[PDB]
Amino acid sequence: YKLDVLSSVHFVPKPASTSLEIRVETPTISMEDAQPLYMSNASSLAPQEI
Amino acid sequence: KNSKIFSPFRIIGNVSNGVPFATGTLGSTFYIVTCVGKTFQIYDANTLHLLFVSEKETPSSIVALSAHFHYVYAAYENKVGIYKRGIEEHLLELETDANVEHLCIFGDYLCASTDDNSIFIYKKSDPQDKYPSEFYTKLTVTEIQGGEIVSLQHLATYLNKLTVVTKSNVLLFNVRTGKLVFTSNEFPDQITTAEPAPVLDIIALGTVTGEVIMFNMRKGKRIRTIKIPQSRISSLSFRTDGSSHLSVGTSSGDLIFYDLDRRSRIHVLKNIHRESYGGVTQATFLNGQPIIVTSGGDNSLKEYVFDPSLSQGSGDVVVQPPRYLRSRGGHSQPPSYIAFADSQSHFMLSASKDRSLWSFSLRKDAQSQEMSQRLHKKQDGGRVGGSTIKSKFPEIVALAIENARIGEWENIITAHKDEKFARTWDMRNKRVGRWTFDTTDDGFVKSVAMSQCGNFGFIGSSNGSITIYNMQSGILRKKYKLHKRAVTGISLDGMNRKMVSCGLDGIVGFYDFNKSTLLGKLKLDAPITAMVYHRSSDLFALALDDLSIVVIDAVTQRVVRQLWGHSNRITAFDFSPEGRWIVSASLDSTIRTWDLPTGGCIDGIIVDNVATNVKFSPNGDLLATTHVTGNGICIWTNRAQFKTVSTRTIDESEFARMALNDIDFNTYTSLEQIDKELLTLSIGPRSKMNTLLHLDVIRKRSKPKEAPKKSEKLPFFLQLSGEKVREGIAHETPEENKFKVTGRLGFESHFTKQLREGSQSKDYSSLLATLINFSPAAVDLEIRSLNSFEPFDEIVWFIDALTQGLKSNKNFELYETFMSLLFKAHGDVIHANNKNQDIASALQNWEDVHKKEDRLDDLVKFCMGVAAFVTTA
Amino acid sequence: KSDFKFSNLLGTVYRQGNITFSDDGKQLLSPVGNRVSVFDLINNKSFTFEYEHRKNIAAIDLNKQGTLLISIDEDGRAILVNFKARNVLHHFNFKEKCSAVKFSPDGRLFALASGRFLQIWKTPDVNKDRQFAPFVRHRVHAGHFQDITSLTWSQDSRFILTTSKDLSAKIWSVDSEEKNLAATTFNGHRDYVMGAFFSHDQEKIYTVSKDGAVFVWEFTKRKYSWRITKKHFFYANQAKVKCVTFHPATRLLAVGFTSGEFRLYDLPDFTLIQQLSMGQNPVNTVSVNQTGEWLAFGSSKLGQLLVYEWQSESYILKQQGHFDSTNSLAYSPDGSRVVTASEDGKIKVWDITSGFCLATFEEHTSSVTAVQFAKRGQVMFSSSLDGTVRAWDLIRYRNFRTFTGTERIQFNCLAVDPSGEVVCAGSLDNFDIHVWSVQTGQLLDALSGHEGPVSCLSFSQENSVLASASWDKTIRIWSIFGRSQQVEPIEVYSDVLALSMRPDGKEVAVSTLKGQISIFNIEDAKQVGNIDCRKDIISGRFNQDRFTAKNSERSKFFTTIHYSFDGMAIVAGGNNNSICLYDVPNEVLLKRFIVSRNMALNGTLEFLNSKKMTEAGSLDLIDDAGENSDLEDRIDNSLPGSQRGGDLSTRKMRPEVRVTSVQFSPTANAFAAASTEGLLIYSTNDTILFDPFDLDVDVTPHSTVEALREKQFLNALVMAFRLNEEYLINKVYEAIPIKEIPLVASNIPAIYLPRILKFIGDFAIESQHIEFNLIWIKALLSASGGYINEHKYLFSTAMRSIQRFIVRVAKEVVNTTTDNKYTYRFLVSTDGSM
Amino acid sequence: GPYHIKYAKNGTHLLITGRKGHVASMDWRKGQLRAELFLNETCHSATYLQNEQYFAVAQKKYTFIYDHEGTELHRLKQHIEARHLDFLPYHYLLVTAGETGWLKYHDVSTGQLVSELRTKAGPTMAMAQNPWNAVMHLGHSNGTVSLWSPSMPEPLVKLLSARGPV
RNA sequence: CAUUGGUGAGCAGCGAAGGAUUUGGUGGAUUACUAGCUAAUAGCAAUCUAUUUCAAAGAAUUCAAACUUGGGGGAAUGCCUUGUUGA
Repeated sequence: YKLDVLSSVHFVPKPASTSLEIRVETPTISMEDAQPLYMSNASSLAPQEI
Repeated sequence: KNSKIFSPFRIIGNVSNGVPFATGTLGSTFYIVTCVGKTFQIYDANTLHLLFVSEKETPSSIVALSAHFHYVYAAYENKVGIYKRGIEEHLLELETDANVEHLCIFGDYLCASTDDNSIFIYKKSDPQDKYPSEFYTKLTVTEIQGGEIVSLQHLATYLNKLTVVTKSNVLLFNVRTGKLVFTSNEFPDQITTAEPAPVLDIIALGTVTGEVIMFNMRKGKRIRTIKIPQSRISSLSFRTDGSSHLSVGTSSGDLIFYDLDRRSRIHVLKNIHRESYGGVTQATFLNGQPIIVTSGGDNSLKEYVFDPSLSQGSGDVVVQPPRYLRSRGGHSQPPSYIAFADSQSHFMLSASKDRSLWSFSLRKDAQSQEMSQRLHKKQDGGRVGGSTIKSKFPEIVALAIENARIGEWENIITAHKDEKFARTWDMRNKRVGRWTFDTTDDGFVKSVAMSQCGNFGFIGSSNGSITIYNMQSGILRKKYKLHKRAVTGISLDGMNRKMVSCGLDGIVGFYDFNKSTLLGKLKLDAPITAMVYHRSSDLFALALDDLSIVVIDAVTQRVVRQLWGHSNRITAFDFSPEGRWIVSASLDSTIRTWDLPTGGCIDGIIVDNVATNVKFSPNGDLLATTHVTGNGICIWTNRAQFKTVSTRTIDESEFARMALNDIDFNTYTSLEQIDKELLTLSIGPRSKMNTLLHLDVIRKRSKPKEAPKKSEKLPFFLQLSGEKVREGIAHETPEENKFKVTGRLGFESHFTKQLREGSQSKDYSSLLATLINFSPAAVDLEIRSLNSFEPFDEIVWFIDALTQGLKSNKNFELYETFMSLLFKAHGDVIHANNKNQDIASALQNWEDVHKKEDRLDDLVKFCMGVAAFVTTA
Repeated sequence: KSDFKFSNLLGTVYRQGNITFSDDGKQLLSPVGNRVSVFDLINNKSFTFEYEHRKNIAAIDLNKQGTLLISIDEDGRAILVNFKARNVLHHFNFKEKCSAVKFSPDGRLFALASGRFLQIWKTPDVNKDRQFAPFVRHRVHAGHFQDITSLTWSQDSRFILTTSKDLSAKIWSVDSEEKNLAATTFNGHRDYVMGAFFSHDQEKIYTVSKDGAVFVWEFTKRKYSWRITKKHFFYANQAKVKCVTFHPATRLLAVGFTSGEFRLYDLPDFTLIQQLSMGQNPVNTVSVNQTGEWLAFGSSKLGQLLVYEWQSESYILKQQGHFDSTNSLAYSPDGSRVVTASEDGKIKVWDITSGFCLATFEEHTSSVTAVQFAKRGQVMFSSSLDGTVRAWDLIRYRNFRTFTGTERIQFNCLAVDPSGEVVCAGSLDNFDIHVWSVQTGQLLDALSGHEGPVSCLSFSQENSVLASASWDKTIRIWSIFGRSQQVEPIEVYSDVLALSMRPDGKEVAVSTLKGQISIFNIEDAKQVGNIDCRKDIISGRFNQDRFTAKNSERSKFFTTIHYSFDGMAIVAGGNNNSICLYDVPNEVLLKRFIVSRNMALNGTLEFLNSKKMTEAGSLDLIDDAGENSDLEDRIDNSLPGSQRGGDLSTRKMRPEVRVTSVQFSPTANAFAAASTEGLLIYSTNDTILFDPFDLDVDVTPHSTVEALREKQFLNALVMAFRLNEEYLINKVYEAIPIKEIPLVASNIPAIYLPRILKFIGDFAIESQHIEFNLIWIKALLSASGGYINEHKYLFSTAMRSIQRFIVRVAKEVVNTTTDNKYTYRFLVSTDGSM
Repeated sequence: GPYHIKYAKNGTHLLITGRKGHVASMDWRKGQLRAELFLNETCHSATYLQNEQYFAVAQKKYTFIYDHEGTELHRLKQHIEARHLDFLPYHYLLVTAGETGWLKYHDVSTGQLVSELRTKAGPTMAMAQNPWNAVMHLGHSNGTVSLWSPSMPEPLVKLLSARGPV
C-alpha cells in the first residue's frame, strides 16, 4: 500500500492468480444497499446452477 | 405608484449629498454619518466601509444630522428622528409648521432650531434614559434679540447654557430656566459658521467675507482675527493632536491650515471639492488625530493626514503638508448609461454627464472603483494627438460589454457624444483599451454592439454604415451599407450567424454575418429609436417613434407582438432574463411591465423622476434604473422570484387617473382522472406498489448485520411509556357485549368498523379512502389481521371492497397490490374453502371486473413492439 | 436548447456539519461540502440548492415552519434562503467561527454560538420584501471564557442552554425580565461539555461531557439550588464522546463516540437501549426526528449518512459517498441510473431521482478507471489499474467474467462492441490494445501500430469500427470485424487526450493537448471542423504555484468530451474549473459552466488575495495541524511525493477542482459531470424560459383556450406548441377526448412531432394517466412510425424516454396484474381439502 | 501570532516564537536581530540554552536546537509534542513536557537523555522550575501539582491546588 | 549579395503650454458592506476599581491515561512488569 501511494499508483500489477468463491442463493434485493428502492428482484443463482 | 413585481431596495453610488456630515465616536473608533437624499449612511472612519443605512426613507429630505455614541439624530421638515443602528427608536414631532434647521444635543437636552427663529428644548424623562423624549420648553429669538439663527453650539463646562449663534451676533440662553444670560456685541459681517474651540470659553466664528473670529464668551470680547480676503468660510475645525492648527474650508473648494501659535499658514489644499457644488461643505479633524475628514456636494468624502515632520528638531516649523489618505465617491451628475458587468449581480458599469465611467458593486460599496482613462502607448510609435491639458472623455451615449474574452483583450465598447469614433475599455484592468473604432463615413457613432464570442465589435454611424472591427487587433474587417439614415441598433445572435440592424429610416435589416448576405428587409411604420435582442429566444424589441414597442422574431422576420399604452417617448426598455417580460420606461413618468406571451401590460408604476435607463440583472433578482435627477442608481427587487405574479392586464383608465385563475398565474394542475373509463394510477410515489409487494425482503436487507447490544434490565413497555406525536398503527386507541374474534363492539379497530359499515351500506367508498392513506406497514398489518375463520365474512367484504375500487378505475395499481397481499396472507384459506358459495361469488365478481382490465396489456405490448422496431429498423 | 441549470449532486450524501431533519420528519437536510442537499425519503426525490458558499458548510438549521433555511460556512459567512422558493434572501458575515445555529421553536428568534458569545437575532419575515439589513439583533451574551460547543433551546422558547470548552454549561433567559429565573452556571465536568438538554417537564437539566459523563441536575433542597443528584458514565475504553442529542418526549439520548459506535440511552435511568457501530471512523453528527423515531448519523471521513429506526432496528437509509475519487461515470441506456468508478476500487450505481446508491461492487483491488454499458444495458464492463477488466451482470450482480492480459498491464481506457461480443482496453505503459471475446474470455489479439500510450478508445454503434487515439499525435481506425484487417492512421497536431464517436458513427471528435476539438470524417479520413478552446477554459492559480494562472499551462485542454445524442453538441471538461458546451456545426461555445466556487478546492480562483502572501509565503500553506486538540487530527500520515490514488490524508495538498468525466443523458436534455465534490447533474427541466416557435400576432394563451371551447383541438394543440408553454400544452393535451386522439395524431405537423414526443416522455413517467398516455403513444407511433424511423437521431432521446415509461412503470403494473390472474385461477380451479 | 516571549537569564536577549511559526532572536536594547526563522509550522514555545548562542523551539512534533545565527543543529526525536520548555542553567538540562504526559530531561552539553519520567496524568497543563533547588512543578488536568527530579521515577510531592486544570 | 548582428548619422510620416524608460512610498480592491472596550440580559467610552466581597454550585477505583518508536542484535547500570525478603 505504501509503495503504491508513493509511486502515485503507477505500479505493475501483481501476477494473476485463481481462487474459488462460494455463492449462496439469496434474493437479489438483499445484495443491494439499504434505502426505499430496489433494482432487481431475481435470484442470485441461475436456473442451471440450481 | 406601488408595483406588484418590484419594490425599492436601495440607492447605489451615493456618499454625500452636501448636507454637513456628523462625526460620532464609539470608544476609540470614529464613524461618519452622511446624508443621502431621504436617507443617511454610516461609514467607518478607519476604512471608510459602509456600516449602516437608515431602515426606511424619511418623508422629506434630511436637513441636519448629529450623532452621539450609538444614537443618531436626523432632522427633516418639522420632525426629529432618533436612530440606533439605522433603526428608528423614537420620532420627535414639533408642534409648529416651521421646518427644523439646526440641531444640538448636549447632556439630556435636545435643542432644535426652526426656520422661524424658534428653539425647542426636549429633555430626558429619566436621568438614565438614553435619549431625550420629553418636551421641556420653547425659546424664541426675536429680531431685536438677534438675526436668523446660524447654528446652535454648546461649549464645554457650561451648565445648562446653549450658545445660539445668529447672523447678527451670538446669544447665550439658559435652557433650564429659558432666560437670555448674555448678548454679544454686534458683528459687521454676516456670520456663516461657528465651531467650539478645544480651549475654554472660546468659539470660532466664520464670516461671509473671509474673516475667522476667536470670540471669547466668558470675557465677551474678540481674541484673534484671521483674514482670508475674497473667500467665504463654510467650515471650521481645530486640531486636537497637541498642535495648535486650525483648518478653514471655503465655498471655493479650498482648505486652508493655520498655525495659531506661530501665526502662519501651514498649507492650502486647492480644489479638493468642486466649487459648483458648494466647495468644502464640511471639514472636521478627528478627535486627537492628525486625520481630517472632508466632504462636499460633489458626492465625495475624503480624508487627509499630517505626516510627522522630517526634521529631528524644530518639528513645529518643518510641517509636512497634508497628504491624501483615502476617499469614497460616485458620480457628480446623474448617470447617463448603466449596464451589468457580469452574469452575477456583482458589478455594474455606469456613465454620467460628468464625463466619468464608474464600476459600482452591489455586493460591497468599497469594491466600487472608477475606470481609468490613462491611454496606452500607440503601437505604431507615432505621438498621439491631444491637448496637453488632460480632460475627461465626453459623455457616453451607448455601451456594450461581453465577458467571453475578459482578461484576454478589450471587452467593452462605448459611444461618445458628438464623436466620430468609439473607445474600448478593459474590465479586468479597469482601464481604457488601446483600440479606437471609427465610422469611416464621416458620421457620429450611434450604436455599439459586440458578438457573444467577444471577437468582433459593431459600430453604427449616423450616416447609415455599419463597420465591424476585431477587438483583439482593432483592425476593420467588414463594412455593411444598407441604411441611409442613422443606425440606432445593432445585434447579433448567439450563434454568430444572423445579424439584425435598425435605423431612423424605419427599416429592419436581416443579414447573414457568416456569408455576408442580406437575408431580408422589413419596413416599419415609424422610425426606430432603440433595439434590445434576446439571444436565448431570438426575439428583439424595437422602440418605435409612434410610442410602440414592436417585438420581432429574427428567425422568421415577422412582427409577433406590438405593445401600446405609453403616452410619450420611450426612454429605455429591457428583456427579462427568461425572455418573458419587457419593462419599459417612458418620458410620461411611468415604468410598464409587459407580458409577451399575452402581450399586455401586467404592471405599472409612476416615478417622481423620469427613468432614463432600465436594466434587468441576468439572474433576474434585481432591476436597476437611473433617473433624470439623483447621482445614484435605484435598485429594485423582483418579487416574482419568490412568488407567482398574476398576468391579468392592468387597468388603463385607473392608471391614467393616478397619473381562469390557473391561466392568470401561468400554471395548470393535472386532473385527478381524465375519464371514468380510463385507468388511472394512484396520486403518489410510484415506489409504493413495489414496497408493498416486497416489504419483507426490503426489511431483511434493512436489519443490521450484528444484533445491537441491549441492557438485560429493560422496561417491557418502554415504547408505550412515552411522555407527551406518533401516528403509527400501533398507537391507535379504541372508540366507543359478546366476545367476537375480529373485535368486540367498543373495542374494535377503526378499519374493522368501516368494513362492517360498508358491508351493510353496500358501499366501501369510506374504507377504500382509508386504505389508500394507510402506510405500507399498516396496510400489510390490516390485511394480515383480517378474520380467516368461518363464515369468512371479513375476507368476503374485503374482496367486495376491492372489486368496487376496480370499477372506479382510479388507484387501480394499489387495489391490485392489496389483492396480491390478500392471496399472500390468506391464499391457503381461500384455497381450502374455494367451494364455499360466499367466497366463490365474491371471487367471481372480482374476476368479472378484473377481466376487463386487460386492455392495458394490449396497449403495453403494442408500444414496445413498434417502439423497438421504429428505433431499430 | 442550451439552457442548463444545476439540479442535484450525486455521489455525496454527507461531508461535514450537522444534518437536520425537517419538522415534518419527511425530509433530511444534509450538507454536502459547499452546498445543501435535501432528500425526501417518502417521495423518493432529492434536490441540491443552487446557491453556493465560498467555503465548506459548518452549521445549518431549518425553522419549524419549513420556510427559512440558514446555513453557515467555516468563516461565519451565513446565507438565509427561502426554502419553498429555493432562493437566497440575504448574506450575513458574523466575522467568526460559528459552531452552531438554531431556530427557536416559536421561530421568531435564532441563536448563534460564535466563539465565546451567544448571539440572539430576530428572524426576518419570509413574506416581507428583501431589504438592506433584514436581520435585527436581539442580544449578545458574553459569560463563557472559551468557545461554545453547542446550544439548546427550551420547548417554550424562554431559556437557552449553552455548553463551552470551559468545562461548563450555562443557562440564559431570552427575556430580560426573567434573567433571575435562569442565571446559573453548571460546573463539575472534567472535559468539554458536548451537550446540555432540558427534560420534557423542563425541571431536569442533563449535561454531557467529552470524557463520557452524564450529570443529572435538579432544583432541590440541600434553600433550593441546582445540584448534581445523579452521575452516569459511559465506560468507553478510549473512545470519546463526539456528538450528543436528546429527545425530551421519548427521553432518548443518542451519543456518538470517536470510535465509530453509537449508543442509545433512556434517561434518567441510564438504561442502554442499543449499541451499534457504523465503522471505525468518528460519528461527527447525530440528529433526531421530531417524533423521535429516526436517528441520523454522519461520518465525515468516508462521507457516510445513516438514518436508523431504533424501534424496529431497521435502516431507512445507509449510504456512503466519494470525495476526490470518482474517475468515470456512465448512464444507463434508459437514463434512469448512473454508475461511477472510484479510486477506492468500488463501483456504485446511483438513482438519479432518489440520490442514493442502489448497489456497490468491491471486486476490484485498485482504482477503477473506466466503466461502460453494453448496447443492451443488462451488462456492464469496468477496467482497473489492478490489471483486470471485469464484466458485471446487473440482473444478478455477479462478476460473470474477468479479462486479464498475459503480461500484467494496467488498463486506463475501455471500449465495448455494440453487439456486446468484443471488449477492448488500452494502457499507459504498453502501447497496444488488448481485445477479448466476451463469450469465451480469451484474448483474441493485441492490436499494434501506436508509438505512444493509448489514451482512449471507442466503438462506433453502427459501422462497428474501432477508433483509438494516443499521445503518439495520431488516430487509428481499426476494421477489426471482417475477413480483412485494415488500419487507417490520421495525424493530429498534438497529443490526443479524449475521443468521442458520433451516434451516426460517421465522424469522431478528439480533444488535443493544444486545447483543440477537431472533428474528422471516418470514411474519408479528412478533417471537417475544428474548435479552439484554450481561451474558453478557466484555470485557477493554486496556492502553491509560483506562476500566474494566465502563464500557467497546467490544464488549458479538455481531458474528456462527449456528444449529444442528436449529434449537434459537445460537452467538454478537464482538470480545470469549466465545463464548456460547444455547438459542432457552427463551432461556437453555447455556454460555459463554473464547476465550483469553493475556496477549499485549490484550482477555483484565478487571482489570490495578496494579503495572504507574506515574506514567509502564503499563509494558507502553513500547516496548523498541531493546533488541533485531538491526536488523530494532529497525526501526519502523508507520503512525501504522492499525487493520486490514496486517501486525502496521504496527499498533504489541497484538493484540486477537476472534472474526470462528462456525459449526456440518453433520455433527457441533461448531462452529468464527475468532479471532486461529486456528480454534478445539469438539466433543463425547470424550463422557465419563454422560447416561442413561429409565433404570430393571432397566437395567444387566450386564443388557445378559446379554440378548446370551440372544439378545434388540432388548432388548439398546434398553437400551444408555437407558444411552447408547458402549462398550455398540458391543458390542451388532457382536454382532447379519446375519440379524437387518432384524428389529431394523424394531423400533427411533422415539425412539432419531436416536441409532443418529448412532452409525453417527461409527462408520462410521473403522471397517473397511464392509459391516456399509452393511447397517445399508440396513435402517434401508428400515424408517424415511418417518419421517426427516417430520422433516428432527431428522435433518439424522446424515443428512449417513451420506452422507459413503457418498460419501467407500465410493465410493472401489468406484471402485478397478470400474476393475480394466474394466482386467481389456481386457487379456484384446484382442490383444497384435508 | 500569538507570540510567546522568553528573555535570557541576563536579560540582554529576547526570544519570540509566533504560533504560526515565526521565531526571532534579537538584542532588544540595541535593536539587532540575531536570527529569524519562518518555519511554516505550529510552534508552541522556545527557550535559550546556557547563553543566547543556542535556543530550542518546540515545533509541531519535535524540538529543534538552533544556533546563534539560526542554523539548525539538532532534531530531538525523543521529545514528542513538547508544549513547554525549560532550561536548568547550573545543570545544563533541557526539560520538556506536552501531550504525551512524559517529562524528559536532556543534557545539552553531552546530548544524552538523562531521564524520561512517566507522569501518568495526561497532558501537562503548566510547568515551572524552582530556581532554588531545580525541582520541576507540573500542573495537570486533575488539578494536582507534582514535583519532579530526574533521578526519581515518581513525583517527589503531589499538591492538590485546584478543582480543575492548573 | 545577404545579415531578422552591434554601434551611429539623418529624412518621410505621427505630432495642442513636450515625449520615452525605470523606480521608492502610501491608499482602495483582491469572499458578500449589521460599528469600539469590558467582569456583557447592562455599563464604559473623562471610566469605576472606597460595594467586587459574601452566599450557592462545583472533587468518577478513570484511583485509567505515549493510539505519537527508522531496521537488526543486546541492555552492565537504569526504567517497566512479576514474584520474594524483612519492617
